[PDB]
Amino acid sequence: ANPCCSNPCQNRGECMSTGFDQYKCDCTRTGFYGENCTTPEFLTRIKLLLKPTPNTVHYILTHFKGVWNIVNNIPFLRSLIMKYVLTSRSYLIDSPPTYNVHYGYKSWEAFSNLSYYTRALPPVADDCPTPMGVKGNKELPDSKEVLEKVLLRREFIPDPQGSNMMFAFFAQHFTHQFFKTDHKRGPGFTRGLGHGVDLNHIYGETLDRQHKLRLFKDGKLKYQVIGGEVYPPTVKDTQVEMIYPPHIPENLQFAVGQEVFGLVPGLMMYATIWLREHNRVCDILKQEHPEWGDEQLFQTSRLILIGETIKIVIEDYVQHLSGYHFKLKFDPELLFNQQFQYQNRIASEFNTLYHWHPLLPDTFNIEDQEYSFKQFLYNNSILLEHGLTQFVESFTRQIAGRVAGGRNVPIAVQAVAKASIDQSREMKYQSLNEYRKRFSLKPYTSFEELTGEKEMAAELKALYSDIDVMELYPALLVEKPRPDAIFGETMVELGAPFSLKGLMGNPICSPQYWKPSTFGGEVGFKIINTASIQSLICNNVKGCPFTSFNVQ
Amino acid sequence: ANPCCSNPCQNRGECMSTGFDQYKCDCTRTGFYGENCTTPEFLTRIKLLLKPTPNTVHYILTHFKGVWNIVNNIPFLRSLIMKYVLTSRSYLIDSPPTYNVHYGYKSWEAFSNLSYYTRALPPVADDCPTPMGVKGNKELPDSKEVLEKVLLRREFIPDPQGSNMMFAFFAQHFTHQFFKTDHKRGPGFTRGLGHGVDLNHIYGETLDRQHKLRLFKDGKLKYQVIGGEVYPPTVKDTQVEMIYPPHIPENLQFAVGQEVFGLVPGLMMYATIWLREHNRVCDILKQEHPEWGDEQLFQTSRLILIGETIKIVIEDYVQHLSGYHFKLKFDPELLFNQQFQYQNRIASEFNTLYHWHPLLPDTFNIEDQEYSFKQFLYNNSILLEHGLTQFVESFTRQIAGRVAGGRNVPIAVQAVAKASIDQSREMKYQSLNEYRKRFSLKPYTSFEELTGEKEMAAELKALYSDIDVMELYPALLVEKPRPDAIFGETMVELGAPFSLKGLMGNPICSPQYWKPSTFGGEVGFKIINTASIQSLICNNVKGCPFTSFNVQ
Ligand code: HEM
Ligand code: HEM
Ligand SMILES: *[C@@H]1O[C@H](CO)[C@@H](O[C@@H]2O[C@H](CO)[C@@H](O)[C@H](O)[C@H]2NC(C)=O)[C@H](O)[C@H]1NC(C)=O
Ligand SMILES: *[C@@H]1O[C@H](CO)[C@@H](O[C@@H]2O[C@H](CO)[C@@H](O)[C@H](O)[C@H]2NC(C)=O)[C@H](O)[C@H]1NC(C)=O
Ligand SMILES: CC(C)COc1c(Cl)cc2c(c1Cl)O[C@@H](C(F)(F)F)C(C(=O)O)=C2
Ligand SMILES: CC(C)COc1c(Cl)cc2c(c1Cl)O[C@@H](C(F)(F)F)C(C(=O)O)=C2
Ligand SMILES: CCCCCCCCO[C@@H]1O[C@H](CO)[C@@H](O)[C@H](O)[C@H]1O
Ligand SMILES: *[C@@H]1O[C@H](CO)[C@@H](O)[C@H](O)[C@H]1NC(C)=O
Ligand SMILES: *[C@@H]1O[C@H](CO)[C@@H](O)[C@H](O)[C@H]1NC(C)=O
Repeated sequence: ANPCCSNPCQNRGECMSTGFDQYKCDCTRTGFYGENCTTPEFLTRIKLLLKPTPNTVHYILTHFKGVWNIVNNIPFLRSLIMKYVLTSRSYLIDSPPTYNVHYGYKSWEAFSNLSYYTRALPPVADDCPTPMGVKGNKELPDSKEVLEKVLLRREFIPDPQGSNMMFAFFAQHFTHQFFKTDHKRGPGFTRGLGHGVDLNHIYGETLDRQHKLRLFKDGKLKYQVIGGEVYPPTVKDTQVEMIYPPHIPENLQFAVGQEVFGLVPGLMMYATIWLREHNRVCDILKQEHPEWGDEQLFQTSRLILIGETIKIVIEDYVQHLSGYHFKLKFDPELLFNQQFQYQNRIASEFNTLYHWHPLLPDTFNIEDQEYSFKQFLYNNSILLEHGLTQFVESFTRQIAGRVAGGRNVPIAVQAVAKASIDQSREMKYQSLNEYRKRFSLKPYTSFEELTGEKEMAAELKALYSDIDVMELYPALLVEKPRPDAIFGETMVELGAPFSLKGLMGNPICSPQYWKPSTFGGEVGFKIINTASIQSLICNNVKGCPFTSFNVQ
Repeated sequence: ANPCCSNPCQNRGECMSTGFDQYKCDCTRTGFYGENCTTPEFLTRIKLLLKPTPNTVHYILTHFKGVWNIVNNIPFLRSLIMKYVLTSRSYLIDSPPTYNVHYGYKSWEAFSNLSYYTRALPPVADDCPTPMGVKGNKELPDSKEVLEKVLLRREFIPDPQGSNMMFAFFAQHFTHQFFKTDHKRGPGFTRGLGHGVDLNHIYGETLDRQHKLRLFKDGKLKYQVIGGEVYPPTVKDTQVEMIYPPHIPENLQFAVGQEVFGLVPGLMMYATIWLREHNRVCDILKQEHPEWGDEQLFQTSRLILIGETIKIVIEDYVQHLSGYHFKLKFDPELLFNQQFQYQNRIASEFNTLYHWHPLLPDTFNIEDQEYSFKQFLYNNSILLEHGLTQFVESFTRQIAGRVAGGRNVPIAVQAVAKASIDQSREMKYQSLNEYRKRFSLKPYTSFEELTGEKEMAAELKALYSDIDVMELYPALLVEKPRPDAIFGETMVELGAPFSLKGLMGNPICSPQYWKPSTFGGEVGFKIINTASIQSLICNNVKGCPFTSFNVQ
């Protein structure tokens, strides 16, 4: 009965009920006017005629390698291009943030309460006749049916971009500092109150936890030595809370910032590497600053490791995921003459789209061995047995799975894919197509257009009946990929805005933070500005093994 | 010890030790270079020649009323001037914030921990030889001596700008939503985690307190009716905690957003007015929106009151306080094509400069009664006896004290004035002249330049010896006022940047919030954009008594 249930306002206009069964669209600064904000203003008409499609842009960015080679070596051109991607991407995000799972209208509660994930689109009102608003049936199709018919792996589909397991575990490790759903509260709530790249997954969310992880000598984090190699310390040494099944022996209960990182040896690999990187940066800072005390060594190192992280995420991780020949750049100076909000609130939909469980192989391959899921999970003896070097060498060789294209979620994790479907519904997400318009994409007109084939498309039609009723999460995993690419259109177009805002929103990117003295001088500043996935592994893993995010 | 103890880096350069006995300045984006950032850039030399002093500017803005009359009646110019004041003042504030009482260098802890007040200048480090760095004696002069010789009132000195008790109590009430020192932790800590104009003093800091204060019908706040007049509910009725001495009867224990507001009838006056205003806007929104539930009516009203609050503070309060003939304007649209961070962190120094107790008279005059402090404190009987209409009429007629100029702190509050001095020192504040530099002011070269007279200057010179050792807080209350002004230069030049950033940094001012739909349509939007202290009183106080921030 809520008259805004049909989601009638278009082009980012805001709907508001003006009576028990009438509505009004606020078209302020949409660039359109009219009842539904669909009548464009002159300048908008021109802008929309000169805007190429995302797929048009993807082609140009993934072809003409010789030209981009030249462009990449003309700094002012490279800077101009990257400046434009940063600002044009980021305008797609609401900042300061607006809606959440409980608020489909702006409120001081939705603004102020940091425990919520925010919402790119408001939730469908409780009193709407259907789950998606007014379209479709009274109930969405059975999530188990959806799961089994179009999401579950039959045969492993390797990523055509050649993403490796160093990449898969990096994505998991990196994102789990800002994806930390509070299950005590509900799926639309977070325990990552920093809402960004604060490295709480290394240092801990709270000061108490951080202080138990710290050595209070030379700015360092506690560690232990086992077989001559540096690993994180134990729960017994540090007294910090971790999630471990009851049978894990005390000596293998490792303590790190993130409480769930001891449950996957690939996560524990990165926790070790970064802890190692933190202590290494303390030694460099102490060399430069014998006057400095423990506190400042610790704090400055943390700032540097945050910079290293954003640097690597942009120039290696996103570089690889995008497939672009254009050389992406981490340079905060790009935004200083530009309008940008140095803040971020993590979006629920960003959490949802980052569920890339199809990346996971059917087995994990370290040296001679091939480990099943049951063997791999909660099992840090494997890390100790093989060591980091072999972990890196092995995971650099092992191909990850393709994410879009359908039917490639491993069964070992099928409950996690079911919960993604079920919790999107619980949180009253709007439909795939509503989210496509939200990020200026053309709605799909059929399931065949979505999938780019006929079989999964036909199964989806039998379940959903109407393309307008298709759900975001399953669409992302079933969408037609770009040519020989890991993702489809929707993943990139919603993902790129959330991601870059979170990276460039950090306070260290603000002009008052982004200078040498923030990071202990030019030596500290250089560490950020020369950081790479290769150098991270080379400085902290014995024998400086080669590494990359793609299978070589 | 620390080589940065002498504050060597000028012009906002940042100082960093580079060894036990050496420093380096980071001159990044200061407009200067050289060892101490004192060598101006070509472009910088030009601006320093063309830039007039704040006093030259103050004269212009407070004279030529005929010329201002015309400017004020030309929308585009008025807007253009107000745009410039906003942007030019806001660039004085670090945003994202930087330092706090425990961190004199940037750290994630000082960024992320919302329980600190931030700092416009870092603290003087613990190992410095003197309180101010290196200058002065090993101890600052006895605070009691400073207080007695130059701060305490002999004879009430009236504000020549004619500020009244309506103004004085608006200031206390408004500011006490964001100045809420957490004495459990210490003077450098706040309970006002919203760090701005969130109206927690009406609605409560925590969800639990808000809920106790809410009626849960039609978006309203609980109230009671005494003698046909609306007042806040009691502690007993709502179980919300208030600070009252034990002898206060239960029927006078009023429960409002801010726990300390029962301490003064003047605060409770405004608490009643604003409670009435919230419930008034609920009625307005209920009329327009019969479809709406209690949550939305409550949330939407709060966003309108925050709007009303910012409107009145700029166009009534700051207008009066500035003494300007130019007509200031609350218009978020002014910043949309400018660079501006929609966030704020409340500074310790802003709290310190806002200790305007010289405003208080020796007795509070209502109707025909002259109440002493003892009689007035924690005495809501006074409010119920006289009523709101009489309070407004009385407080409108009673003049407040001048703040700068010296010797006007009421003796009844001397322990508060001594504390401001003692806490500044505990928080390791830099000197008056450092703060002047920080805010583009010329350092004072004698106590006579500071005071504009000889007697207090000489008292001050015997106590402090060096002008460079002089403290911020006492200086503000002894400073030579502008001609017939309530304040001296330093108060305005530090206070304006902090004030306007807090106002405009609110998210309701951001592009995506500032549209009709946020406030329930044009009718609610209109409530913000026509608000005034007069209309606040007229809509909510019986008989629509005339009011103003100045004596008639
Ligand atoms: C390596 C084996 C992995 C296992 C066993 C695993 C398993 C899980 C589990 C059990 C959950 C919690 C589900 C729930 O409580 O509803 C989860 C959530 C999640 N997974 Fe994975 N996952 C793996 C790898 C990955 C990878 C490579 C990614 C790629 C980024 C990823 C992304 C996510 C995200 C973003 C969440 C939401 C977490 C939160 O919000 O707290 N996972 N996964
Ligand atoms: C009406 C009579 C007033 C009394 C009895 C009074 C008394 C006090 C006291 C006792 C404190 C210390 C609070 C504490 O340490 O917990 C204080 C602080 C303060 N006063 Fe007043 N004051 C009055 C009026 C005003 C006025 C008119 C202003 C002008 C804005 C003002 C501004 C402040 C500020 C900004 C603080 C610091 C608050 C904090 O850090 O939480 N006061 N006052
Ligand atoms: C942020 O929002 C959540 C949801 O309203 C608040 O959590 C609830 O608080 C109430 C009352 O204090 C409890 O009865 C609920 O059980 C809480 N949880 C949930 C899931 O409803 C939370 O307190 C808010 N946080 C802040 C800091 O205001
Ligand atoms: C912000 O900083 C303060 C001060 O460091 C923290 O307050 C202290 O917390 C510890 C517990 O970890 C106590 O032992 C102290 O007594 C606390 N108070 C003070 C005044 O030191 C506070 O925990 C921090 N807040 C956050 C969110 O980290
Ligand atoms: C979570 C995933 C989707 C994010 O990883 C990506 C991917 Cl896969 C693509 C782009 C992107 C990011 Cl961040 O951001 C930008 C880029 F690469 F140019 F910076 C972009 C563009 O075309 O503007 C495309
Ligand atoms: C906390 C107190 C000090 C704030 O009250 C003031 C005062 Cl007293 C003066 C100005 C000011 C504010 Cl806010 O801000 C601006 C104004 F008036 F133009 F908006 C200003 C200017 O010259 O730019 C001067
Ligand atoms: C009483 C009108 C003249 C004011 C003179 C102020 C000089 C400071 O005198 C001080 O006054 C304080 C408050 O009364 C007392 O507590 C101190 O004992 C006294 O030294
Ligand atoms: C874990 O791996 C180690 C080393 O291979 C070994 O103790 C055991 O086979 C594994 N445990 C489980 C439960 O698979
Ligand atoms: C409070 O004010 C009343 C008038 O309402 C007055 O009669 C009374 O004596 C005052 N109380 C105290 C404790 O001074």
